[PDB]
Amino acid sequence: NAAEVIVYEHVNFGGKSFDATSDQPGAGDNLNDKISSIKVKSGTWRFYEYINYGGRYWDLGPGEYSSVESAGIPDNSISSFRQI
Ligand SMILES: [Ca+2]
Ligand SMILES: [Ca+2]
Repeated sequence: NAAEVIVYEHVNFGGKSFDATSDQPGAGDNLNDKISSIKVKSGTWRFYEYINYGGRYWDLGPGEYSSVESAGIPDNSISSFRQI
């Protein structure tokens, strides 16, 4: 049940995706300023608008977000995220 989150390039879980089980100070593999949908498999994750956990943040618990905006997150703006 280790914390896990999958981020996607396009809404509705499309495009490039990255399965994270550890903290990402750069938002993963080439997904900086591109994340549009997210799937929190387990744990609670915090998403930051700037790399290295900078700027405003949003905390998302287990569940699926076909559009990051449904989570109050601006589209194509996540730059880093970590478990909390
Ligand atoms: Ca996008
Ligand atoms: Ca950003």
